[PDB]
Amino acid sequence: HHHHHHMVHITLDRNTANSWLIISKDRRQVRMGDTHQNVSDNKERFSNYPMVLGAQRFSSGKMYWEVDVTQKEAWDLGVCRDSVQRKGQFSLSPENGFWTIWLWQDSYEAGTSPQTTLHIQVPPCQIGIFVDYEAGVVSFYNITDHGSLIYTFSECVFAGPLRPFFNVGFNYSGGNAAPLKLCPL
Ligand SMILES: Cc1cccc(C(=O)NCC(=O)O)c1
Repeated sequence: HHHHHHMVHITLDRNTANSWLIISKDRRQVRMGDTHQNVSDNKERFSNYPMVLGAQRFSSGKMYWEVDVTQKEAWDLGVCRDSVQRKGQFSLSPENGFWTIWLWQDSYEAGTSPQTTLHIQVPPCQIGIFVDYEAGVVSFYNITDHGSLIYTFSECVFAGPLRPFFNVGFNYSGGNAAPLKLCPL
């Protein structure tokens, strides 16, 4: 792909984070803490899952960023509407305002309803995410495998401003403590 020149500097929005997340001083890394991180509750925080949003809101144009997922066993990545549900249980789907892929139990899947199996021969250590607002496209790229395409959502009905979306996943296994990191331009 040739999307690198649409690179945007994403930072994480602390106020949206699940109360167990630890976001770095530079707001570029996030991992699961082993306890509540001593913050007040608010209506923005994701309550049920270890999720956080980017601070940036996109309503036009082409945007590209990269995320490091080295040594994680589970995570979700993509974009979502600014008005997605924060509290309680929900599935990641375009009907609920999410355009995402994930790793879970040694398989990669796109967050369609129902979910779609991905075909990845080289497990990625870094993921590239491309959004074309006007075209209604969200695409995912395998940076470890020379930028190969992972998945394209097309005919997207965003129906609102978009925010970068992250889930570091639970760490029940003791093998999923590693952070998500926003990679430099
Ligand atoms: C305290 C702790 C435990 C496990 C992992 C980390 C972490 O930041 N990952 C390593 C890295 O910086 O690449 C921190």
